[PDB]
Amino acid sequence: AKVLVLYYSMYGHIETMARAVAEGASKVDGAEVVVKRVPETMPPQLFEKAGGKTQTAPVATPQELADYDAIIFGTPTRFGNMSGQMRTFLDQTGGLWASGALYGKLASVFSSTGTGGGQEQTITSTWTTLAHHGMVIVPIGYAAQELFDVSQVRGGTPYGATTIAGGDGSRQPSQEELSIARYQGEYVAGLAVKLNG
Amino acid sequence: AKVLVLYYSMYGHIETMARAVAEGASKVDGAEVVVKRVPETMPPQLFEKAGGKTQTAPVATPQELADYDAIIFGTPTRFGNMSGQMRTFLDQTGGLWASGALYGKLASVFSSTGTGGGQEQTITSTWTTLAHHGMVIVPIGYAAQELFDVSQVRGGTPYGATTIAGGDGSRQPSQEELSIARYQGEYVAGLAVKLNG
Amino acid sequence: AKVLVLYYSMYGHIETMARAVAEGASKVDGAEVVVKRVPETMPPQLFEKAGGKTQTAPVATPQELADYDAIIFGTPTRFGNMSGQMRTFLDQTGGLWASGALYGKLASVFSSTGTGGGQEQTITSTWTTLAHHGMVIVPIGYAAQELFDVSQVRGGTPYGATTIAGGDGSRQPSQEELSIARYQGEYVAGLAVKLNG
Amino acid sequence: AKVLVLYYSMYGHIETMARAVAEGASKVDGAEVVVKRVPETMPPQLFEKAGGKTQTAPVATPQELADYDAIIFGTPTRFGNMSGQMRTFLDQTGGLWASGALYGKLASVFSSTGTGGGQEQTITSTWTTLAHHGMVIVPIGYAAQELFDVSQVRGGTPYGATTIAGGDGSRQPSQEELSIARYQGEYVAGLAVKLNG
Ligand SMILES: Cc1cc2nc3c(=O)[nH]c(=O)nc-3n(C[C@H](O)[C@H](O)[C@H](O)COP(=O)(O)O)c2cc1C
Ligand SMILES: Cc1cc2nc3c(=O)[nH]c(=O)nc-3n(C[C@H](O)[C@H](O)[C@H](O)COP(=O)(O)O)c2cc1C
Ligand SMILES: Cc1cc2nc3c(=O)[nH]c(=O)nc-3n(C[C@H](O)[C@H](O)[C@H](O)COP(=O)(O)O)c2cc1C
Ligand SMILES: Cc1cc2nc3c(=O)[nH]c(=O)nc-3n(C[C@H](O)[C@H](O)[C@H](O)COP(=O)(O)O)c2cc1C
Repeated sequence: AKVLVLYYSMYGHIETMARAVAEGASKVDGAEVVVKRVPETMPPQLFEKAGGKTQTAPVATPQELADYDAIIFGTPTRFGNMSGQMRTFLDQTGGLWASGALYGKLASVFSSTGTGGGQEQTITSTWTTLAHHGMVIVPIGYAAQELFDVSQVRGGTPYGATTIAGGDGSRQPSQEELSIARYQGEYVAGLAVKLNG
Repeated sequence: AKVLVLYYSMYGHIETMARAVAEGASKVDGAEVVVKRVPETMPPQLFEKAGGKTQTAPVATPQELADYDAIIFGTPTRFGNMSGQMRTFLDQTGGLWASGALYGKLASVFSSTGTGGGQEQTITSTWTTLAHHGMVIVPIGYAAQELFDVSQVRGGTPYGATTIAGGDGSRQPSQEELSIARYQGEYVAGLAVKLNG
Repeated sequence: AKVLVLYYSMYGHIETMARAVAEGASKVDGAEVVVKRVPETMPPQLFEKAGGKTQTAPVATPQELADYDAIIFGTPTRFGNMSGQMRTFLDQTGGLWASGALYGKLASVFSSTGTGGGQEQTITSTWTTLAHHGMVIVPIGYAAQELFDVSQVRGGTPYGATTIAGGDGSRQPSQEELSIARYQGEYVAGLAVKLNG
Repeated sequence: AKVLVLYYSMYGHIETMARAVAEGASKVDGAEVVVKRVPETMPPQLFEKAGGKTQTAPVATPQELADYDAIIFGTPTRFGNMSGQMRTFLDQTGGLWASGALYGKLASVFSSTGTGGGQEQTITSTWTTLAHHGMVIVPIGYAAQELFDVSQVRGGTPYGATTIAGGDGSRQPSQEELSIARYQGEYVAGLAVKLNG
C-alpha cells in the first residue's frame, strides 16, 4: 500500500509532526511511505520576512494524490480551520473529485495550534472535505496511552495527533505528542495494507 | 462479516431507511446483517399519544455492539444533533469504550429531518462520538448518482443517506432516497467483508 | 435582562463552573441571574451507585426557558457531544421552537471533559441546536487572558469556558478555568442588558 | 451602524445573494451598508479561462473590517468548507485578531453549492473562525417561512441563507432563496442598529 503524508507548515511544527507520522507508517511492512508539502501561497519575500521555515520535502501536485492508498493530511490551524495553503490545494482537486479518483481511499488528519484552541475543529472540518471525495475517515480514538495523561500540556485528540506550538511558536513537539503522531502513522498504514495489500 | 443496522425512529421514516440499508448490506456475499433499535426514552404513554410507531425490530443492548464488524447508525435529527434516544444509548457505551470494544470497527450514519435543515450536522456530529470509540468512519461521497439530481426535493448527502419527512411527517422516503440508503449498506458491508472476511 | 445558567452535572464539575458563570453574570448591574439544572434521566439508584453528586439547584422545565433573555448552557461531554440528559431536555423544546419563543435570545455554552478531548466539539455541536431556535450565539474569543497561558493543563476555549476533570474525575476546576467561566458570565450578561435592558 | 457584506463569488451566485443581503440590510433605518469582495487567489488568466465573472464590487482589505459593526460573510462551498479565497483572506486578519478589532462585532454567514451537499458545513465551519475573533454569531433560525416549504428545491438553512447553483452552475438564485437572503441582511442590520445606534 502507498501512504502519502501531505502537509503544510510555516514554522516547522507540522513538518516535525509529519516526519513522525511517516516514521510510524514506515514500521508497517509493505507500506510505501512518501512525505510531500503543499505549495506555499505567500509571496516568497513575505514568507522570509515573517521568518518562515524552508523545507526539504518535495512539493505535491493535486493530481498525484490519486496514486496513493492512504493520505494523512497535516495542517496548522487558522482560527479553527485548515490553513489557506491546504484549502487552496484541496480546491484544486475538482478533477479528482469528478473522476472519483480518491473514492474509498483512506484519509486521516493531524494539526498544530499556538495555544490549543481550534485543534479539534481543524481536524473535523478537514474531514468534511475528505468525505466529499468519498474517502474513508480514520480517527485514532484512545489507543495511544498518552491521551490519558493530563499531567503536562500536550496536543493529541481522538480525532488525530496535534502539537501545541506556544503563542510565540517557540515550543517544539513533545515526546508524547510525537508518540501519538507515530501511532497515527502506524495505524493508518496498517489499515491501508489490510485494505489494499 | 457481521453488520448491525442500529437505529432510532419515532414515526418510521428512519425505520424505513434502516430496512433499505439492511437490504443493500445483505446483497454482499459473506455479510450477516442484523437490524435493531435503541430503547425509547419517552414514557410509553407519551410515545403512544404523540402517535409513535410500534416497531418489530428488537431493542439492542449496549453490550451487543461489540459483536459486530460494522455498525450503521440511523437517527432522526433533533435540532441538528442525533436524537436523545440515540444519545442516551451511546452514553451507555462507556464500558465498551474502556475495553476498546468498538476500536477499528466500521461505522456509518444515516439521518432524517422534517424539512432538510440539520441533516448534515446530525451526521457529522454523530461521527464525533464514533471517533472517540476509534471507529473507522465511512461517508458515501458522490458514488450514488441520485446525489447529482436537483430536479426534485431529495435527502442524501456525501456524509450519508438522509430522508425528508416533511413538516408534518407525511412524506415517505422516496425511491431516490432509498436507493442511496441501499447503496450505503452495500458499500459498508463490502468494506466489512473486505476487512474481516 | 434575565440570565439563566442552565446545566447538567453528574459529578459536580459543571455545577462548580455554573456557579462561576453565575458569579460573573451577577457583576452586571441590571442582570437578574438564575441557576437551574436539567432533570437527571438515570434511575436514582443507578445514579447513587455510580457516586453521582446531589445538587441544590432547582430543576428547570423546558417551558420556562422562554422567560429569559440569555441562556448559558453547561454540559459535560459524552464522546464529543452534549450529555443525553441535556439532549433529552432540549428535545422537549419543540413547543418553544414552534412558537419562536427562543428566537433572538442570547445563547452561550460551557463544557467539561475527563481529559480534554471533545471539549470543542461539545460546544460547537450544542451551538447547532441553539441556531435551530434562532438564538444569537455568543463565543468568548480571546478576551480572557488565561487562554494564552500554556504553562499548565487548563480548559477554556474561544468557544466557551471548559474544565478538565481528570480521567478519574478527581480534578477540581482551577483558578484559571473559573476565571474564564466568570468572564463568560459577565460578557453574556453585559450583552443581554445591552440588547434587552 | 455600519454593515459590511463581504463575499467571494466565482460565477456570480454568491454575488447575487450578497446584493439581496445588502438590500435587506438597507431596509433598516440607521444602517449604512457596504458590499465588497475578497481578492481572487487564482491566476487571472485561469480565472477568465474557467469562465469567472467580472464583478463591480470593490476588493476589500483585511484592515477595513475593523470599521464595521456587523459583517455578513458570503462564500461558495469547496467540499463543505469556505472557499480558498475566503480562507486566504481570513488568514490575513491576524493583526485584527491581536488587537481585538473584531471582538463583539456581529457576524453572519451565507453560502452557495452546486447540489446542496456541504451547505450547512460551510456555514458552521465559518462560524468557528468568527468565534476565534470573538464575534457574536447570528443564525437565522426559522423566521423565514420559505424554510418550511419542501415543495421545490430550495437553498436556505437555519444557519444562514444559501442558494443551489446546479451541477453545471446554470441555476440562478430563486425568489424564495433571495427572500431568505434579504431577511438575513435585514435581521442582522436590525441587531447592529439596536446595539450600536
Ligand atoms: C492566521 C493565523 C491564525 C491562527 N489561528 C490560531 C488559532 O485559532 N488557535 C491557535 O492556537 N493558534 C492559531 N494560530 C497559530 C498557528 O496555528 C501556529 O503558528 C501553527 O500551528 C504553527 O505550525 P507550523 O510551525 O507547522 O506552521 C494562528 C496563526 C495564524 C498565522
Ligand atoms: C425535538 C424535535 C426536534 C426536531 N428538529 C428538527 C430539525 O432541526 N430539522 C428538521 O428538519 N426537522 C426536525 N424535527 C423533525 C424530525 O427530525 C422528524 O420528525 C424525524 O426525522 C422523523 O423521523 P422518524 O419517523 O424516523 O422518527 C424535529 C423533531 C423533534 C420532535
Ligand atoms: C458516557 C461518557 C462519555 C464520556 N466521554 C468523554 C470524552 O469524550 N472526553 C473526555 O475527556 N471525557 C469523557 N467523559 C468524562 C466526562 O465528560 C466527565 O466525567 C464530566 O466532564 C464530568 O463533569 P460533571 O462532574 O459535571 O458530571 C465521558 C464520560 C461518560 C460517562
Ligand atoms: C473546488 C470545488 C469544490 C466544490 N465543492 C462542492 C461541494 O462540496 N458541494 C456542492 O454542492 N458544490 C460544490 N462545488 C460547487 C460550488 O460550490 C459552486 O460552483 C458555487 O457555489 C457557485 O457559487 P459562485 O457562483 O458564487 O461562485 C465545488 C466547486 C469547486 C470549484
